Amino acid sequence: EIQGYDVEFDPPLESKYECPICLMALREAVQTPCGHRFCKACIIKSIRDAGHKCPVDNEILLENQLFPDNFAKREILSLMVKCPNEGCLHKMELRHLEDHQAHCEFA
Amino acid sequence: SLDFEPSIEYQFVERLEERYKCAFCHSVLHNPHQTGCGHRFCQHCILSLRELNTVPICPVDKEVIKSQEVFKDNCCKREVLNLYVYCSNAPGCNAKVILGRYQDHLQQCLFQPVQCSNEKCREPVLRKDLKEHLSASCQFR
Ligand SMILES: [Zn+2]
Ligand SMILES: [Zn+2]
Ligand SMILES: [Zn+2]
Ligand SMILES: [Zn+2]
Ligand SMILES: [Zn+2]
Ligand SMILES: [Zn+2]
Ligand SMILES: [Zn+2]
Repeated sequence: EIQGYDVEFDPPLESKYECPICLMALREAVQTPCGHRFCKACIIKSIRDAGHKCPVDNEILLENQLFPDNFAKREILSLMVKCPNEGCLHKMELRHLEDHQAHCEFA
Repeated sequence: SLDFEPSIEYQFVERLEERYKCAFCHSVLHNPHQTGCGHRFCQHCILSLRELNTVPICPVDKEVIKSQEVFKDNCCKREVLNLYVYCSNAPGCNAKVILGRYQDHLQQCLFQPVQCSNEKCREPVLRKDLKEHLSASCQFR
């Protein structure tokens, strides 16, 4: 399935941008009314499998109540990451990572 | 709980990161709301924007704020109220309190002036020493 970003951020990713489900940087982040961020894919799967609750505080939560968190989504994509390829030392902003990998030397 | 009075100018332990400042009033976010453009505003600053130009446009993107996509940033609200600020008793008190319980600290802080438990006593007293004015130093025993 689709969980999060697996890329090794240039400085460590801060806790506030880590998905409590998949333990990775939020992918198309969404926020709950109780104030917790998840990936869009991770949280709706839990809604479907675990029920209508926020897994961090068991507060009531329905799929429509989720709003996209485009402030974190911007900051996360602005975070700098390393290209995981063997021998490549290229650090770029996360939004440019697939731009670099498309013509990365070591692949 | 965990609320604060936005009128006060607080002195933050670490310098206030701009991500916690409102995109319109530039102060620290009070009851932050995020918009569909990905920008945060105080609650009274979103309505203030709503009263003007009909379409409240975002001060940064100039993107039109579609009220269906505005939501309370309760997570950002918590990160803000957990920011540490120095106490109002500036040099005396060494306490680094969180902003959400700033007003609760002054209610117990030793060095905030407690005017005296007396008839009159226009004496200036600290909380630490008012039991020490009932002691011998105030004019009643
Ligand atoms: Zn996730
Ligand atoms: Zn929650
Ligand atoms: Zn590379
Ligand atoms: Zn504001
Ligand atoms: Zn905006
Ligand atoms: Zn104090
Ligand atoms: Zn007295």
